[PDB]
Amino acid sequence: GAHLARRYLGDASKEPDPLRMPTFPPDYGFPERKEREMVATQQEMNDAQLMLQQRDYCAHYLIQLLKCKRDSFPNFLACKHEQHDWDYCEHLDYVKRMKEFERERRLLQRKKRREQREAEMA
Amino acid sequence: SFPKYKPSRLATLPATLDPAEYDISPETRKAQAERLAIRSRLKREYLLQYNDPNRLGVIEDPALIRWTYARSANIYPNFRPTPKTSLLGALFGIGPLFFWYYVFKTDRDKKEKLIQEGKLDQTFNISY
Amino acid sequence: NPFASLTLTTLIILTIPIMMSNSNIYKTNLYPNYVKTTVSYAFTLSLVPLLMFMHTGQEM
Amino acid sequence: SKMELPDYKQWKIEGTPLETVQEKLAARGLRDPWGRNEAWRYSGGFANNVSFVGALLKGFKWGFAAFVVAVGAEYYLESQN
Amino acid sequence: AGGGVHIEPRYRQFPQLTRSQLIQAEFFSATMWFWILWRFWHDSDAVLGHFPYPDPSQWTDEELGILPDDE
Amino acid sequence: KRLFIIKPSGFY
Amino acid sequence: LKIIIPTTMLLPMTWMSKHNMIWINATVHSLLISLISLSLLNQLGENSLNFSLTFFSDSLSAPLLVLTTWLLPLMLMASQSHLSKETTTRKKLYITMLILLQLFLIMTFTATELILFYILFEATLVPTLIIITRWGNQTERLNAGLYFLFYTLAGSLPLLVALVYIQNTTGSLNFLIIHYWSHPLSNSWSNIFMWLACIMAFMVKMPLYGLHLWLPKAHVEAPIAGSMVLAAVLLKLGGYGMMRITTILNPLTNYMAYPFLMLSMWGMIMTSSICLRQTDLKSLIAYSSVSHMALVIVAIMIQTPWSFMGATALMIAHGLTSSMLFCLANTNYERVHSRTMILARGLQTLLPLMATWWLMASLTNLALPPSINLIGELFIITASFSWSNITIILMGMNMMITALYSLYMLITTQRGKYTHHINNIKASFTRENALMALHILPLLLLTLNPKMILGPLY
Amino acid sequence: APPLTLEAIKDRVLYVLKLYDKIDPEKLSVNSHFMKDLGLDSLDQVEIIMAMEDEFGFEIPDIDAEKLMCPQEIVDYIADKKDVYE
Amino acid sequence: SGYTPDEKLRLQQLRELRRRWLKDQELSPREPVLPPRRVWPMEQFWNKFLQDGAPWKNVIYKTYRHSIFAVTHVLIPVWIIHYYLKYHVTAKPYTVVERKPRIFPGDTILETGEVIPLMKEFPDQHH
Amino acid sequence: AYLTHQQKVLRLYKRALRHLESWCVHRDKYRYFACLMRARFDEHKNEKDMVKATQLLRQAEEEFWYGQHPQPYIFPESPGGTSYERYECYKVPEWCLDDWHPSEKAMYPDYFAKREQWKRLRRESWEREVKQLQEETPPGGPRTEALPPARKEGDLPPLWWHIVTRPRERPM
Amino acid sequence: FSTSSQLGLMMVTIGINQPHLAFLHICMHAFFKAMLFMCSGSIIHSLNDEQDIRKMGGLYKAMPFTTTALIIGSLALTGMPYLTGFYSKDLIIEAVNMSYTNAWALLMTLIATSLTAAYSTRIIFFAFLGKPRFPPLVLINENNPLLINSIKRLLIGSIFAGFIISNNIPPMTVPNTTMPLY
Repeated sequence: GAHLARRYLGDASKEPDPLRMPTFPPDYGFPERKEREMVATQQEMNDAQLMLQQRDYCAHYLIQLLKCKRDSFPNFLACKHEQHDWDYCEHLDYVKRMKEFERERRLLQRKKRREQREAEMA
Repeated sequence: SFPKYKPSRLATLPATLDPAEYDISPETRKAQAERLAIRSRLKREYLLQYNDPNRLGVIEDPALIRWTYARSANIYPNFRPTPKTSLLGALFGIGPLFFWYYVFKTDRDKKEKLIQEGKLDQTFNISY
Repeated sequence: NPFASLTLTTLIILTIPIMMSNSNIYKTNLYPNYVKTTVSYAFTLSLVPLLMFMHTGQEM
Repeated sequence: SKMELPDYKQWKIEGTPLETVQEKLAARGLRDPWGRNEAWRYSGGFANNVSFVGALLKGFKWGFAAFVVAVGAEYYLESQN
Repeated sequence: AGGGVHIEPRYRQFPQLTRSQLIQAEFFSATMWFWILWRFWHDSDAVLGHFPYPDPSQWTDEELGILPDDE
Repeated sequence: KRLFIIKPSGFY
Repeated sequence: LKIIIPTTMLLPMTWMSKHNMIWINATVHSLLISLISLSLLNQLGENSLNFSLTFFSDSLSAPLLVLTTWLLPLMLMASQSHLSKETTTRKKLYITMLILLQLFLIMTFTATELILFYILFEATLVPTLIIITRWGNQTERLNAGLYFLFYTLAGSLPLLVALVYIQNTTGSLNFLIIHYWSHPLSNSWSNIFMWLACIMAFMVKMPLYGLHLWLPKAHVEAPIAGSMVLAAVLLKLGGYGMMRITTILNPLTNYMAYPFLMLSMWGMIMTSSICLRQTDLKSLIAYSSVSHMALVIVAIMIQTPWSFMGATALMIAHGLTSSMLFCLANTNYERVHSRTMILARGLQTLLPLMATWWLMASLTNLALPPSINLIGELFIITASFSWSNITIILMGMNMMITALYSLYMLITTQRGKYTHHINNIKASFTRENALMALHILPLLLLTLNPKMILGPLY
Repeated sequence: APPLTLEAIKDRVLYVLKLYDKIDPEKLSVNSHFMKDLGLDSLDQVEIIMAMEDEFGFEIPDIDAEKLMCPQEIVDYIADKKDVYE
Repeated sequence: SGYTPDEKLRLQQLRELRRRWLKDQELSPREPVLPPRRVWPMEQFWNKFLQDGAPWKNVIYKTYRHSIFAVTHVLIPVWIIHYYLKYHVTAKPYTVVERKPRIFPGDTILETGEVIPLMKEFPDQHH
Repeated sequence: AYLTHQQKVLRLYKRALRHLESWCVHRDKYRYFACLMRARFDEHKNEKDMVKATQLLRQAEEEFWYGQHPQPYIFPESPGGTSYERYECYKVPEWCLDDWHPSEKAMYPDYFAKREQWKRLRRESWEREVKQLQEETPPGGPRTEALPPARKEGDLPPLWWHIVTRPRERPM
Repeated sequence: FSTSSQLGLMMVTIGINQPHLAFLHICMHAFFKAMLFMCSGSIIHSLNDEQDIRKMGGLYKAMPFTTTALIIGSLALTGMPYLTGFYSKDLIIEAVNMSYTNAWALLMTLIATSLTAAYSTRIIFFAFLGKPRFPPLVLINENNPLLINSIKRLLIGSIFAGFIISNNIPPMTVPNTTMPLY
């Protein structure tokens, strides 16, 4: 997207290096660090056979989806709202993933702003 | 316009593009006369043996028998130990054998060097 | 429990036409139709393992 | 059957698009030898071929009615449910 | 091969067609046109995208928690 | 109208 | 021991029997003796089957003898194409040589003494040159005998001097005694030549790249009976020898193996590539035999458990198929009275069943799974790969060519368009078709349980 | 596919030659020699045979093309090539 | 420039000789004179009622065809297949191994009877 | 023997517009450029000078090699076609017939009886046709692969069996 | 060539950590690609074993059953939304372009898809549309029930399979939920 255009054609310091987010300390800038919690526990998370890529923060919205899908067999046309909840969490996972990328980008912009102002101030 | 179609060993030049084909002349005119005349006799006695009612056998082709001898037995009777054959014999003979010797020995000593202090991993390498 | 038997049969029942062919009992004509029925019946046999799969998901 | 061949009389360059080249060719100064040979591909039921988009929407005409009854029936089912 | 085929081999004309040959032609054409765009009406979301993608400029530094160049 | 077809001797 | 006496007992059998019953009487008793031989794969565990002071058997020999005892019926019906016009005494003496040949191979594999093995090992030569030269067809069959025998003795004779040297040093060479009274081979210069003398004798009867000129110079011109027996078991006589003699040649084997296994490695690609460019049909199987035979040279050289099993598996499997392609060579050669590949083409449209035998023969020689050719070849690859990782690029590149010439003979002979002027091929008799069947069925139905074939290390 | 009889193939060649504009649709004959009787030239034979090779699907060889200049002998070669016998 | 008369006079000689060749390649109505074969009684009573040809006659002909094919192609296999696994293959342990069905919070086990506790309150995500 | 100046242009035309058909595809497009190909072919009909005529061959072929379809069109039955020598799998030579077992030839008795009569015609006409050949061969064998016809009545044209008994193009 | 192009497309997916989606394509591709080859085999037999598009054309009306099968078969091959092809091919394109992958390597599957649709139009235009350039003697026929049932069996498959595999199978890949519109 746009990030690729600025990173490659232009300066790459304004764009995060794709293998390194987050670089700036997450605690700095984020008070009240009540870290991202889990509604499901690894016990039933293991008992419900879930592939590691599917073992994301949206885990609670796959397990119950697999439940109703199994119990509604063979009515594959049912269990859509539960499916609707699933991609909504994955959507929420994606937006907060965008927030993390842009937070790094804004810190990168601020990090340059802090340094040159401190550099050529004399 | 269009430069040419340059022939090669595997991309031969067609008779249509052949200049000498379009350069017909009297002395080569009679030269192509016996081409078919030789062919005509070779088609005559072949067909004569081909359609003979009492022909119960295989019509031996002297050209085929000549080809077999030339490619199977005649090579040494007309071989000459000229210098060129020696380089070709040496390059395609002990050449690759010693080349693979350098490759195989180097790995074997390298592998033996690595295991003798245990860098190579044989945690589950038992079926040697 | 059924999963093992049904899928294995889909393999076994696919090979009788080969052995009957070696028996030469087939008087042509009927053989291509005979082959089609075996493959078609192999397909129908191959369903009930598949419908089993989505119900639970067991893989053996 | 005895394979009765269609007669030549019913086949001519006129009407078929084969004329388009002909007077253009006649402008050059000659006339097309095999003018009537390819007229069969351009005449009869072989003519008026559908457009490329027209081929794509084959059966779309019945798609109109099929959509109306299906959606309307389900609309009634949901409304009365 | 044998004389008396359901269709006779004609020469250079439009071949004869049977009514039954045509019926299945637009049957599947209509059902395919039914199928590909009835489900379009069902869950159009699939070829629309269920969630809009906001550009990363409109988000304010509150949620990002990124202070300006002030302190 | 069908024609006789030549085949290799399969009896043996 | 119960195999040898009936095998000798067939000597009066053929020599006395009625003018027309000699082949019938010989064929049956060769078929019945496969019974008592078939009780030789019947085997105990790791301990070898020692049933006499001078004779013993193990899981390495057991597949070999049942191959030879089975083999003789194959050469019996194979010779029943061109021995009919010969006189009775010559016909009887042909069986004498084949039966005399059995008596030797049936005894080398059971020999429990190195010299007794060697005495009978090279004793098999005398029946051979009688077969190749007396009953050969072409002109250079005379040169065939000289090339075959002189190559063999030039390597076998230094082995005899080596064996008596071991006799004087350690005291005995009984195959068990040397195993139990093993002694590491020092790197002394003298031991190098003793190692070379011990191995070279089996190398020459193991076509190596350079020591293989007698392979195309013997198999092509030999009679049909002599062709298969020389390619199916005779080449394996060295194979039995090296599997046994290596017990006293360590650790000198590993350092000294590089000049030899590599020459087999590079030549086995070369020899297979030779088959891609050939004009004589019988030369294909001869050169194809060289490449396949040279494959187990690497296996024995590594002295890896997997390699030895793969060597034995390929050893018997190659012998069975190489004999088969020689039968198919004979039938086509007899019908056309020539050995040229390109002469007889499009034979499948005339002999459909013979094409199927050609199909199965070339496809088994192609070594597809699960055929014994593949499992023998695959075990060699895994053992070779463990020895060195580059080994796959070479021995794998052999399988490249191996599939090529195997199908090349099938396409140019059976497939294609028949040549019109050949008005000689009749319908195939029940003899060759049964001969092909008796070759193909034991190979296929051995595939279900091949553990009689892997060898003692299994 | 049903085979084409000698009458049928002579009838098929009858249609294509009659359609030709250079010839006249009333003088056409089964034995009428092309370049003399119908007043054609050597560079009219070539376009005749491809128009003959078209509706039949196969190719008469070039070596047999220059001598393929008689309507009766036209069908004789094709009937020989397809061995279609009434 | 065309054929030189001689070749033509020859070709028609070959033509008429070719005319007679495959004018002898056909078969007389009697040939092939089918040699007798022993016949099973099964087809005898199949054709004893097949000559009527009305719908239900051939339907039951196909109905038995389907069933007679089924028993010898889908019954006798599963007869020996089920014998093979349940009494020979499954008699040897670790030969047939099964995925344990994925238990989800709230399911009950037939043998134990204990319910796996339902997962705790969802974050209440609604669109 | 000779591809003289006559046939060379005749073959050249044949391969020229056949490639054009492979190019234009559409019949109306093909016809326009075919008559142009024809009209441009005979615009220099009166070219008595052979050297220029051979020269006119040079600009005919080299751009034909440039202008030929990179995927040239070939009908199935002709060299390069998708059906060339496709049915050789079924064409078995006629001589395999006499090898049929008594049961196999009793299978089709009328054909074998007629086949025997066909074998008769070859047997007592072979010596006549080879003798007829010999008395009409020029010295040093034949100077042309063409075969002489039947000179007198009764005798078949020389060397006729295989060209007559050739397997049918559609054997099955 | 379309088959090989499809194979390159599906193994790109397992390339970027999409094994199951490759298996999803293994079922759809086997459905309609068989139709395209079987349809070509049908018109070959009718058109006196002629197999060059320069001599096809005009078969849109002569053989309607094969006409309908190829158009909707090719539309699945091109990714007509809510058909068998779209549920795999366009889902794959939505997956590969949005991932950590090689730079241009996303452009074949973009450009090839454009070419994938390109030869589909060419095969429809030349073979079925256009004028009937085939030999004058017409022997074409597709009224044999063996063909009609054979094509029809996968035909309802090539129309309705896409849904009946997409919904029933358990979710085994991460669903692409939030992406740009373009």
